[PDB]
Amino acid sequence: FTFKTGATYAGEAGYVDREQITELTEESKLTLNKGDLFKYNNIVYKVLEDTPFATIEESDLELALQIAIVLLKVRLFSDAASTSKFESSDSEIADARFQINKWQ
Amino acid sequence: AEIGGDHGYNATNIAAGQTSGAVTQIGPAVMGMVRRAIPNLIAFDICGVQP
Repeated sequence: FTFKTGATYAGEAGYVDREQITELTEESKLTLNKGDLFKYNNIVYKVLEDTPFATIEESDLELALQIAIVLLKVRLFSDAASTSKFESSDSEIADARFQINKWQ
Repeated sequence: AEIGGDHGYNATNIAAGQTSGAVTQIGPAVMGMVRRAIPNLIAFDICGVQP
């Protein structure tokens, strides 16, 4: 559902872009640098300070990521697409899907 | 890019409204009821009555 996620698929985030973006894993959290995007729980983030998760001692990743946002190591990458993204005639434009189920 | 789908054509799905697509219809509308015809009497002229 849109309202549960907290992630934005239309913008500089995109959807097919979320393929080339590398999730947080215990191995990958070490290799992040300044400007590197990463998605966790399909919420893409952007790294403000290189080698984030250097001072963050939380082994649990969900909460470590959550205390990076407050320490401004990595921000949330919900961000609006610069206009040049949709004009290239190769454009991944976010899809909006619904489902209608009945409870009978 | 969203699919409307079809019922499986299984008479079980079509009556519940199950659909492979995005939408499950309320149900199978109604086209009306088909009763069975009331067969005819031969009346009673064939045999004397005398109520």
